[PDB]
Amino acid sequence: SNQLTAYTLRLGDNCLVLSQRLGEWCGHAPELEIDLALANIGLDLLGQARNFLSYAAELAGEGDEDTLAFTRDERQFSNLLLVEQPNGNFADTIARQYFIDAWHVALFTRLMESRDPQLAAISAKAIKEARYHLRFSRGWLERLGNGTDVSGQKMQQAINKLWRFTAELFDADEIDIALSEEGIAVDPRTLRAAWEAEVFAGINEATLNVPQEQAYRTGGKKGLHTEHLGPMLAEMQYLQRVLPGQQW
Amino acid sequence: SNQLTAYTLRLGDNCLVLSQRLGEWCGHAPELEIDLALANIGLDLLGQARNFLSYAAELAGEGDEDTLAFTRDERQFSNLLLVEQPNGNFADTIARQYFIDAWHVALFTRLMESRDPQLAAISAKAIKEARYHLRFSRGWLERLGNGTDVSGQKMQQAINKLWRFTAELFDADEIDIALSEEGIAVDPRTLRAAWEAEVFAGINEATLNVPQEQAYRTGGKKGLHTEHLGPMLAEMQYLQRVLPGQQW
Amino acid sequence: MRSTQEERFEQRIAQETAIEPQDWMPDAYRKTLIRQIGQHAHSEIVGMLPEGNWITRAPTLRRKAILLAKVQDEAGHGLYLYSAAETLGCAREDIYQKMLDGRMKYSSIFNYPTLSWADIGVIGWLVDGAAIVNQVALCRTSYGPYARAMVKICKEESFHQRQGFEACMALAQGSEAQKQMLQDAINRFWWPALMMFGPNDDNSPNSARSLTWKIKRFTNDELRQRFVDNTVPQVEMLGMTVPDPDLHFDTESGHYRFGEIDWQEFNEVINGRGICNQERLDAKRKAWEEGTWVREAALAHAQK
Amino acid sequence: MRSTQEERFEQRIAQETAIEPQDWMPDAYRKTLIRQIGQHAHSEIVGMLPEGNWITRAPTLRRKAILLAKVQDEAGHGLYLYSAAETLGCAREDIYQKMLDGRMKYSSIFNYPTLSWADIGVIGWLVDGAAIVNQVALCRTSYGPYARAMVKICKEESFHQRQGFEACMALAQGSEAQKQMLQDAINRFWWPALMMFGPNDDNSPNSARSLTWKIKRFTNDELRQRFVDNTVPQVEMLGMTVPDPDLHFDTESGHYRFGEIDWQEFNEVINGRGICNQERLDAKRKAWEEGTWVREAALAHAQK
Ligand SMILES: CC(C)(COP(=O)(O)OP(=O)(O)OC[C@H]1O[C@@H](n2cnc3c(N)ncnc32)[C@H](O)[C@@H]1OP(=O)(O)O)[C@@H](O)C(=O)NCCC(=O)NCCSC(=O)c1ccccc1
Ligand SMILES: CC(C)(COP(=O)(O)OP(=O)(O)OC[C@H]1O[C@@H](n2cnc3c(N)ncnc32)[C@H](O)[C@@H]1OP(=O)(O)O)[C@@H](O)C(=O)NCCC(=O)NCCSC(=O)c1ccccc1
Repeated sequence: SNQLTAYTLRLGDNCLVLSQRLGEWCGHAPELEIDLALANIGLDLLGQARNFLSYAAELAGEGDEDTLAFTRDERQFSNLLLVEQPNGNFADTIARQYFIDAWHVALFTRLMESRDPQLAAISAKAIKEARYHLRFSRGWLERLGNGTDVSGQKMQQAINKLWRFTAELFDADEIDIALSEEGIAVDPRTLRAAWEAEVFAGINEATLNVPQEQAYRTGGKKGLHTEHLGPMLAEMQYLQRVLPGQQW
Repeated sequence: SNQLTAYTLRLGDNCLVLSQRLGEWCGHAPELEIDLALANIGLDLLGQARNFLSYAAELAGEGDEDTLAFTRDERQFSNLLLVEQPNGNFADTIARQYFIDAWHVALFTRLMESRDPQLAAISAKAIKEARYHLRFSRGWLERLGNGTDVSGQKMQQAINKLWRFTAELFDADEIDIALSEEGIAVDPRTLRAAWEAEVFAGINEATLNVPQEQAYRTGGKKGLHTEHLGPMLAEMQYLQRVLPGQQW
Repeated sequence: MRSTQEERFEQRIAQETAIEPQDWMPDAYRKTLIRQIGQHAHSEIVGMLPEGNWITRAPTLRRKAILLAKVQDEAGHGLYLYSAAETLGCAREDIYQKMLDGRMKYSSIFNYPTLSWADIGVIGWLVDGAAIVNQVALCRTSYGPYARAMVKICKEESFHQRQGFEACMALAQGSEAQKQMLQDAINRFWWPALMMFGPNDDNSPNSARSLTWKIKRFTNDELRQRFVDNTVPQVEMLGMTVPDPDLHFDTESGHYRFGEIDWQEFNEVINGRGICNQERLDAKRKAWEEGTWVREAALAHAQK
Repeated sequence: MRSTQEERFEQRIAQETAIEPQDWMPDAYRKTLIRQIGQHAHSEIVGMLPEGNWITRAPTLRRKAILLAKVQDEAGHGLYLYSAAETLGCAREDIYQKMLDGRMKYSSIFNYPTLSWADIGVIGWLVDGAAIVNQVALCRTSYGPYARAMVKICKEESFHQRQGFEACMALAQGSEAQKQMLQDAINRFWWPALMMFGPNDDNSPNSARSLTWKIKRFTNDELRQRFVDNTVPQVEMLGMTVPDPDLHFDTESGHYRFGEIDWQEFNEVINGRGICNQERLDAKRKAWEEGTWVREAALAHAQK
C-alpha cells in the first residue's frame, strides 16, 4: 500500500507544482487569450492534483489533499524536477509545458488500463485534459519556433535549458517497477518511444533542434529537488503554516 | 509606552525589511566588490533592526527580536513602503538605497539627541553606518547618472519609479508628534529640508532631474502595505512558521 | 429642430427597441458607449490582478481551484466586452493602449491591494456583488450588444459571487483569527465597493445623456442604495460589522441610511493616485511590452 | 642537465625559501598555480551561492546576521585569491571568464543544493572544516603570495566554521524535527565534503609535480584522513551519525578507517554534470551579463 501511495502522490505532486507555476502567469501573459489558456491549464492540473492527492490520503488512511499539499516540506515533495522550473519567458513556460503534456498524454493513455480502478478512473479524466494541453503547448512550440528569428532563438534556448530534466520522465525506481509488474503502474522507461516520437516530431516541425546533451538530472521523485522548490512551498504554504488546522 | 514601542518598531522594521531586500542580491551583483558592499550594508541594517526590535520587545515587556520579526503578519509590519520595493535592476536598488540613506543620516543625526537614552545610543551607533551607506549609494547615483547614456536613462527611470513613496519619509502621525513633543522622537516633517538638500544636490550632480510628480504614497507605518510585503514575509518567516517556538 | 435621423433615434429609445450595430446613433451616444463598454472591458482585465495576487497563496486546494476559475471567467468577460465595444467601430488594440497610457479608466476598486486571504473572499462577495447590481441593471441598457453581454456575464458571475460569500462564511464560522481577518478585509473594502457605483447623482457628468438614452436605467445613487439594502443583511449573517457609524435603518423610508463617501479619495483614485494605480498599470504595461515578441511570432507564423 | 635557472629553482624549493612574484619559476609551476589559485578564488565566488540561497530564509536574526557576515567574508577571500593569482601574471577578468565558460573549475562541493536550514550549519561545519584542513596545510605552500593568502583566510574562516558548528549544536539539542533535519543534512553533505580534498593519491595527475615543488605539502588522502579523524568526534558530540557503514576505528593504526568514495559521482560533478552545476554557472553568467551596463557606467564615469 505504501508503494501505491508514493506512486499516486508523485503524480499528484507533478500536477500540484506545475499548476502553481501556471498560477503565477495570471494577468501577466502576452495576450488575454493566453492568460485565459494558462489559467485553464493550471486549473485542469490542480483538478488532477486534488484527485491524485485525495486518493493518496485515502490510501494512507489519514489526512487529505490539504494536509498533503500544505504540511509536507521540500524533502517529502515528490514532483518531477521539470515542473518546479521557473516560468522564465514565454518560451521557457511553453517548453516546460510541452515536455510535460507529451508525457501526460503518453502516461495517462496507459494508466487508464491500470489494474487499480481509482488510478484508472483518475487517468481517464486526466487524459481528456492532457490532450487539450498538448494541442496548446505544441501549437505554441510551432508558433514560436517557426515565427520570427527572435522567437525561433528563444524557443531553442528554452528547449536546451530544460533538456537535462527530461531524463526523470523515463527514470524507474523500485516503486515504479514493483507496481508496474502488478499491472498497476506504468514503468516510465516504456514511455520513451511515445514521448520521443511526439517531442522529436514537434521540435522538427517547429524547425528546431533536438538537444544533443544527454539528459542527466533526476531526484525530484525522491524528494531531492533543485533550489527552486523550497521558495515555492514557502509561498504556497504560508497561510496554512501560520494558521494550521482550520477550515477555509 | 505603547507609542514609544510603535515608534521604535517602525525604525526596526524599516531596517529589517530593507536588509531582507539586500540579502537577495548576494552572489548576483555586477561585481564582486558590489556583492561585498551590498552584503555589508544589509548586515549593518540587520544589526540596527536587531537593536530597535530588541528595544521594542523590552518596552512591550514580552517577546524578542525573533518573535517580532517572525510572528507578525503584513498588517502589523510598520516599515516604510520604500524599503519593501523590489530590487529591480541595479539602479532601482541604488535609488531605493540613496533615498533611505539620506533619510537615515538626517534622522539618526537628530535621534542621537533623543531624551530616550536607549534610542539615543542605538542612533549613535546607527549614524556611523548610515554615513558609510550614503557614501556608497550617492557614489553609485553619480556613477550611473553620469556614466553612459544607457546608465543615465536607467538611473532616471529608477528615481522616477520610487519617487511617490518618498512622501512617507516626512509623514507625521500622532505617535510621531506626541513623542517629538516630549523630545523623544524626531518629527519626520522637520527632516525634509535636510533630506531635500542632500537628495536634490546628489540628483543634480548625477546630471539627473528631480521628479516633478508630487509624492503621494503612505500607509506602511500603519501596516497598510503594497502587495510586495506579503510574499517577502512568506519567504522570511517560513521556517519559524513551520517549526515555531524553537532555539536556532 | 432635430434631424429626422435624430428624431427617429429618440423614438426608438422611447419604445425600447434595442439599438444594434447597423442602426444610426448620435455620435455622442456611440462615443459614450465606446467609453463605457471599453472601460467595463478594461476593468475585467485589471481586475484579474488583485485576486490573481493570491492564486499562489490560497489556503486550500478547493479555494485555489475556485479562484482560478473565477479569474479565468474575468478574462472571458473582458473578451465579451471588447467584442461588444468593437461593434461600435472601435478597435480593441486601440482602446487597450489607451488603458495602458492612462487615457481610459478602469474600475476604481482594482486600485486597492489584497493584504490577506480574507480580501479575496470579500472581493468575491462585496465587489462582485456591487458589479452584479450594476450589471443586472444594465441588462435593459438600450444598446443590444451591451445588454446581451450583461446577461451572459451576470449568468456566470453570480455563481462566483456566491462562492466568495461562502469563503467569507468559512472565516466567519472559523477561529478568532479568521474572524478578525474577515472583519479587517471588510473594513478596508466596504467603502471602495460603494464607490464602484460612481459619483453622486449631483456630480455625475454622464448621467443626463445616459439616462435620456436609456444607457443607464437607474441612477448611480439608486443602485448604490439597493446594494446597501441588499448587502447589510449579508454582513449580519456573517456576524460582522460595517465601518460606518452613520449606517442605520430608517423605518420611515424602508432603506438603510448610510454615511458620506470620501469623494476626495474617490477623485484621487480615478485620477491615478490611489494605492495600487501605478502597480496595476505597470503590471499590464510589462505584460504587453514583454509579450511583444510572442505576438509578433504569432503574426509572423500565421502568414507563413 | 637542468639549466642553471631550473637547478637554482629546485634548490630554493628544497631549502624552503618562499618563491616570490619576481623570481624565476618553471613555466609549468607558474601555470599550475594560476590553475590552482584561480580555481581556489573561483570557489569562493561560486561558494556564496549555496549559503546565499538561505540568507532570506534563516530562522533567527542572529543566524541570519552570522550568515551574511560569512558570505561577505567569502567574497573578501575571493578578492585575496584573485590578487594572489594576478602576481603570477594572469588577469582576474580572463580567469573569471574561463570560470563562466566552464574552462576552469571551482570546488565540487558547491554543486550541491541547500534543501534545508540545517544544510547551512552543516556547510559552515563540515565544508569550511574541510577547506580549513586543506588551507592550513597550504600555509607553507612554496609560493609566498599563496601561503600568505592562506594565513589571512584561515584566520577569518575558522571563526565562521565554529559558528556553523554551533548552529548544528542548536539543532542537535533542539526538537526531534530539528535533530532529524540535522541528520539529513549530514547524510547529504558528508561524502561531498570528503571529495573536497580531491581524488585518491593513485589518481591525482597534479600531485607528482605539486608535491615535488612543495605546492602541495600533504597528499589528498593524507588531508582527507586527518579531516575524518578530526571530524568524527565532532559528529559524536552532536549525537549524530555518518552515512558510512564501513566507518570504524582501527586501534592498530590510530585512524578512523572509512568507506570508499563514489568516484563516478565525483567525476560527473567536476565535469559539469552534478546537481547544481548548470544553475551555479547560470547564476554567475546572469550576474555578469546583467551587470555589464553597470561596469561600463563605472568605466565611463571614471574617465570623465
Ligand atoms: C456607473 C459607472 C461606473 C459610472 O457612470 P458614468 O455615467 O459612466 O460616469 P459618471 O459621469 O457617473 O462619472 C464621472 C467619471 O468618473 C468615471 N467613474 C465613475 N465611477 C467610477 C469608478 N468606480 N471607477 C472608475 N471610474 C469611475 C466615469 O467613467 C466618468 O469618467 P469618464 O467620462 O469615463 O472619463 C458606469 O460607467 C458603468 O456602469 N460602467 C459599467 C460598469 C463597469 O465598468 N463595471 C466594472 C466592472 S467590475 C469587473 O469588471 C470585475 C468585478 C469583480 C472581479 C473582476 C472584475
Ligand atoms: C586538493 C585540490 C582541490 C586538488 O588537487 P590538485 O593536485 O590541484 O588536482 P588533482 O590532480 O588532485 O585532481 C585532478 C583534477 O580534479 C580537480 N579537482 C580535484 N578535486 C576537486 C574538487 N573537489 N572540486 C573541483 N575540482 C577538483 C583538480 O583541480 C584537477 O583538475 P585541473 O587540472 O585543475 O583541471 C587542490 O587544487 C587545492 O588544494 N586547491 C586549493 C583549495 C581549494 O580550491 N579550495 C576550495 C575553496 S573552499 C571555499 O572556497 C569555500 C568554503 C566554504 C564556504 C565558501 C567558500
